[PDB]
Amino acid sequence: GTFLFTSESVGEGHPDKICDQISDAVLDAHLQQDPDAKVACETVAKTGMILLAGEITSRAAVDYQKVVREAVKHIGYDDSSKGFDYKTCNVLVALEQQSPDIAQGVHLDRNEEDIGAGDQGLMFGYATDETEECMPLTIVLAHKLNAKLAELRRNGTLPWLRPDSKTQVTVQYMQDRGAVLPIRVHTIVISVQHDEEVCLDEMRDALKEKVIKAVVPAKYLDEDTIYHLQPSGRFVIGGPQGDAGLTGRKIIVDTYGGWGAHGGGAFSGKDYTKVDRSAAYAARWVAKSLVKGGLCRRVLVQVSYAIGVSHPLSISIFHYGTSQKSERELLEIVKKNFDLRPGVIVRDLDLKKPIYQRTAAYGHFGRDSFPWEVPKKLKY
Ligand SMILES: C[S@@+](CC[C@H](N)C(=O)[O-])C[C@H]1O[C@@H](n2cnc3c(N)ncnc32)[C@H](O)[C@@H]1O
Ligand SMILES: O=c1oc2cc(O)ccc2s1
Repeated sequence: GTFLFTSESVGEGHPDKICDQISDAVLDAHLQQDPDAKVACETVAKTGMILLAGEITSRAAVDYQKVVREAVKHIGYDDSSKGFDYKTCNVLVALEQQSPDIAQGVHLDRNEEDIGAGDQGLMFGYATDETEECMPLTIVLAHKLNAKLAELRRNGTLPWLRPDSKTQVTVQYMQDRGAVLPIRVHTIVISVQHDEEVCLDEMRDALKEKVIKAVVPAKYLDEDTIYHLQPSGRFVIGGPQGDAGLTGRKIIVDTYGGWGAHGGGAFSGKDYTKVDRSAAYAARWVAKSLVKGGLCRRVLVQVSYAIGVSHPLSISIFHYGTSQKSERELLEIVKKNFDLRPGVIVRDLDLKKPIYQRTAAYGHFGRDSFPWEVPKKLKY
């Protein structure tokens, strides 16, 4: 009855995550001045370069050089010794206005509640009762290991740490009538960029004693737990110098770590009219409301849209057998309690607020009581 499941996470300085954070820093800069800004900002990072490419129609006056460099400074890339420096990197901008064909089909002359979806697509929401925050334990632990590395880098405990990191956690679970119960951590991988002076043995000892032990409860660790710590043996070259980064290349880290399902849409750099973000946040809100409301222990929600059409084209609820109610009854409860038009989701989840850079590392779900993490009281 037992099985293994693995999830990964990455740190703030992983090059794809740098791009997500810059794309959301650009979105927030626009929203601070123009709450109705139409933003579709992609970021690319490679050695010495941040390129912004995409489409923005906004009344805001944004200094892209300052926004980008301040985001890179926050991450910690502040010297050529680390492979990247916010003060001296190249910031290239290839931003145009939003296509007038998209604008006319989606939002021009439309009542806000009746704005069309900004694109077609499918999106999923997922929730599981295995943690209080209703997230899979594998991805929660993977994110916490990266957050711990950033904390020890920033407080000077492990001054040899650099911002680029990856983690991976494999948990052994038991099945329980469709729900899943974590038993133990089977394997942990940690890879983190480091300075040229620290030895491999010091790093491996610190990753076990100051990182893993400070994050994973001992009840999940045993003599058989496998540790792959700095498995490549050397990671001095990192950040965009070691690997090109792009916005929207960590969409599973951003969501459920392989659990549930994904429709393919990236979140970062997009305003609420892009249902890839707003409907995915609403779908998480629905899933978490069903679990916290005691209707099921685990649930997958699918929604889909057509460009220019406000209402979803389809809504589906899958409860893995963890509810006494049928999936059709859960679907009727969802339809009676939620309005998944983007122009209504924006009001319910306050999606014009400039809080998006905060979502762009450590996952968009299970953290900080964001509006989509506060369950809705269901009437039925
Ligand atoms: C291994 S690289 C991807 C493959 C790479 N583009 C290549 O040319 O082979 C992917 C991610 O792994 C991490 N990474 C980079 N250099 C690494 C190293 N020496 N050891 C371990 N992980 C590393 C970084 O987080 C990087 O973004
Ligand atoms: O410190 C952290 O705590 C959590 C909790 C989560 O549920 C997900 C991600 C993180 S990163």
